[PDB]
This record gives sequence, C-alpha cells and structure tokens, in this order.
Amino acid sequence: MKELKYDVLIIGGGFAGSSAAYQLSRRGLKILLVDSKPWNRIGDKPCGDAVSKAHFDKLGMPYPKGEELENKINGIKLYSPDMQTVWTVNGEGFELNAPLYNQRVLKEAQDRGVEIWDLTTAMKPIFEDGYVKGAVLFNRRTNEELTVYSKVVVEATGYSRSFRSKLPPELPITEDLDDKDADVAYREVLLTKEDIEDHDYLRIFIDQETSPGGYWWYFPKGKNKVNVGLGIQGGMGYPSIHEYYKKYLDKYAPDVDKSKLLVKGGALVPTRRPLYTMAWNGIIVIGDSGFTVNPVHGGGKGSAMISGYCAAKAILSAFETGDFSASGLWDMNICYVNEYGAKQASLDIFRRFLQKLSNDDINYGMKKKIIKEEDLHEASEKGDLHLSVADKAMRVISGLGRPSLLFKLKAVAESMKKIKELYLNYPRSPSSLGSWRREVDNVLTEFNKSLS
Ligand SMILES: Cc1cc2c(cc1C)N(C[C@H](O)[C@H](O)[C@H](O)COP(=O)(O)OP(=O)(O)OC[C@H]1O[C@@H](n3cnc4c(N)ncnc43)[C@H](O)[C@@H]1O)c1[nH]c(=O)[nH]c(=O)c1N2
Ligand SMILES: CC(C)=CCC/C(C)=C/CC/C(C)=C/CC/C(C)=C/COP(=O)(O)OP(=O)(O)O
Repeated sequence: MKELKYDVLIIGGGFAGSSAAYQLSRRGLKILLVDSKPWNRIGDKPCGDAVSKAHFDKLGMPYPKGEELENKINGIKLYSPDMQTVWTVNGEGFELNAPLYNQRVLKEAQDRGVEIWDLTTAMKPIFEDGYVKGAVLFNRRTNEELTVYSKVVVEATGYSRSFRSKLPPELPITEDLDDKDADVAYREVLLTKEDIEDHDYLRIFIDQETSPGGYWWYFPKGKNKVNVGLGIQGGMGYPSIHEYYKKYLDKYAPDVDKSKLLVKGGALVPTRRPLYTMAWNGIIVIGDSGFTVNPVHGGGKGSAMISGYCAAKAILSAFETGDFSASGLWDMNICYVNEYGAKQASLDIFRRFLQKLSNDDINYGMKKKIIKEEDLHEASEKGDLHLSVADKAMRVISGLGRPSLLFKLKAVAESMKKIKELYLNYPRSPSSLGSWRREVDNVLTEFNKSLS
C-alpha cells in the first residue's frame, strides 16, 4: 500500500485533537489529523456543551463567536435533593454549538498548514522496535488504505480509546478504565413551551435517587431552548440511564416541548485521575482517551483543550531534543498534571466521597451551609479543600445527631491534600513511574476503606 511520512499524526478531531493541531500549527512540523466522521459532523458527540470562558483565555484559544456561541452563561444554580436549598455560583461560560466551534478550530488549523482527512479511521497501530511509529489509515472518501509513519502519534479518540487499546498491554499507555471510575451520561435538546427563567444560568440538580453517582442538569441554549440530561455512575448495576431520564424528566424540565426534540443521545464519561502516564515511546494520549475529565462535575471539554496544549508543548520539546521516547515526551505529564491533572487526582478522591452521601446528607449540608461560595469556587477550580474550610464544615456537621458519612469530611480533605502533593511530585523520569503509581494506588485503596 501507499506510504506517507509525517512528523505528527493526530487521531481524533474532537476538542482534544483539534486543540493539539491548532497549538502545533505553524511551528516547523508536518502534521496530519484524521477523524472517522465527515467534516460537518466532527465534534457532535452528545454533550452538555457547557465550557468555562477561563479555559479559552488561558490557552489562547479563539472565543466562540456567531453561530458557535448559542448562549452566554453567567453562573450555575445548584439545587438540593429536596429542592429547598439553591446555591448560586457565578462565573462566565459558554453554551456552545460544539460541532460548529470544533470545525472552525480544525479549519483554522488547516489554514495554518495542518492537513486534515475526514472520513478517515486509524485501523492498525504501527508498532515496531518497541515504539509507536504511526498507523494504518482507511480514507473511505478515496477508498484508500494508507500507511502513515510518524515520530509521535497523538491519541485523541475520545472515550472509545480505539487506537491505544490495540497496542500491546505491556505499554503503560494502554491503561484501561474501571467501570466505577466512569459515568454514563445522556442528554436531549428541546424547545420550551415558555421562555426560560434566568436563561443565562445553568441548573444542576443533585439527587442520588433520580441520578445516582451523578446529577441532573438543565443547560439553556437560549430563551426557548435547553440542553437537559443526566449522568449516573457506571459499574454499580443501575438500570439503563434512559429509564432514569424518561421517569424524572418532568421533574427537572416540565417546560420542554417533547414534540420539538432537536437532538438526543448518550455516551461514556471518564470520572477519575488521568492516565498515570499520558506519554510513552512515540505516543501521547489526550482528551477522554487519557481520562482528562473533571471527576466531580464531569466537565471534559475545557481540560481536553488543556491536554492538547500540553501535547503540543511536549512534542516541540521532543523534536528539539530529537528524542521521541517516553522520556523525550515526558513534559506532557509534567505540563498536564500542573495544569489540571493534580486537581483531577484530588477531585477523584472527593468524588468517591460525594457519590456515597445520601440525599439527607446533601440536604443537610446545603441547608446548613457547611461551605460558602468563596470556598466552593476554590474547590472545583484548584482542587483544594483547605483544612481550615473542612474544620469550619466539621463544626457544623458536629450539630448532626444521626450517623452520617459527613463526619469523615476532615479525613477526606486530608486524603485530597495528600494525593495532591503526590501528583505535584510527579516522577521526573519514566523509571520512577511504577513506584509513584503504586504509591497513588495505596492512597486510593486506603481511602476507599476509610469510607466504610
Ligand atoms: C452526555 C454528555 C454530557 C457532557 C459531556 C459528555 C457527555 C457524554 N462532557 C464531556 C465532554 O463531552 C468530553 O469530555 C469531551 O468532548 C472530550 O473531547 P475529546 O476530543 O477527547 O473526545 P471526542 O469524542 O469529542 O473526540 C473523539 C473524536 O475522535 C474520532 N475518532 C475516534 N476513533 C477514531 C479512529 N480510530 N480514527 C479516527 N478518528 C477517530 C471520533 O470520530 C471523534 O470525532 C461535557 N464536557 C464539558 O466540558 N461540558 C459539558 O457540559 C459536558 N457534558
Ligand atoms: C453535564 C456534564 C457531564 C458536565 C458539565 C460540566 C459543567 C458544569 C460545565 C460548566 C461550564 C460553565 C459554562 C461554567 C460557567 C459558570 C462558572 C461557575 C464558571 C467558573 O469558571 P470561571 O470563569 O473560571 O470562574 P470565575 O468567575 O472565578 O472566573
């Protein structure tokens, strides 16, 4: 078959892949990005389509404008299980037309020298001499089966992790996902009968009975259009998520016009710390494939762009040292862990705590205000549950006279702090990875026991 040579092959054109291509463009490298979907459908994976504005600023990512921005967001309303307590968290964000913005990032990258092949699937990994050296591609637009050699492969295939799962299991880059370390999520976009009240605010409903292990949401895409859905924890033996959706939709969205359904669908959502290493010999993994999703609120589009940024930086470093080993690409880990990874690890622990709380716990915690918005902002943005904040919450929890998991909040905060420092001390070289990973596992397995 025909053979082509590129500096970098990016597999997947989602938020992760497109950002990597964008950040790498116009810097002396010959880059190819491929995606199985047609151009017009790239980026249309079921999503809430809510992304913080801060991510676009930090990474120098172009703001979503025109038809790419459906609704401006100025905050989030958080509802208690009994709907009695409502927390308001202010902050600027965007409700996106995800495919439209995704395709512009691709189009701009293409205008900057990046070659993009749609309707192209990476079938077989080229793994020779202990290295990832490219992939076999099938372009069904031209019915060609091409062999493409690259110095670095950027695996950005989303939750399917379809490419790296075909690599030898001895590679640390083939680390798989535990069922309980993920959520299944489902959403629909419908027009509403009445205009949406406070349509510039997202709505999140916490309820372990209507959405166990996750939450319900109501994300306005306009004055009369809303992205409504839910997420539940996988590996728990829960019935189909659509059973939950169909049963409790009217409670969280009584205003929707069910005859005006625009889109519907669901997918898997990783909810844990990222891959212990997101780089190895000749390969970097980003996005959902590298588990870059926020373990608490399930947001992954912002951190996917971050992973693409770090992938670009690491690859440039590799070419400047002529070293495409794990060691040569190791800055990928250092960059991402400091930018978002260390936060994920802390929130990974906090998630396990939150998912085991009862509705009574959450009702009590919110009504009695165990934490304030100043620290809630600090919590899900820096991953830090300050010990002073936990102490203040524990003094309130001490007023509870019934048995509750809430009483372990101080211990949870200490565990979050411990694993946070452990990730900030990420191994400088691949030779220290195994020792560090086992130390992380010990912290996690210990914490799981402490919740019982
Ligand atoms: C229902 C629901 C709701 C939400 C969310 C998820 C879900 C399922 N998330 C998470 C968010 O959707 C997700 O984390 C990111 O879109 C991940 O971006 P990626 O580019 O990694 O994956 P993504 O799946 O978007 O990209 C993968 C791409 O690779 C392609 N591909 C796969 N295998 C291939 C192969 N072998 N060859 C070629 N191409 C291949 C696919 O075709 C696809 O285009 C979210 N996030 C957030 O921040 N805000 C929110 O509101 C939500 N809400
Ligand atoms: C539904 C699933 C699976 C995930 C959703 C993920 C979420 C909640 C995304 C919300 C993103 C968004 C639009 C946030 C806007 C509201 C907000 C509190 C933003 C905070 O970000 P910053 O702008 O940095 O906050 P500051 O106000 O401190 O600057």
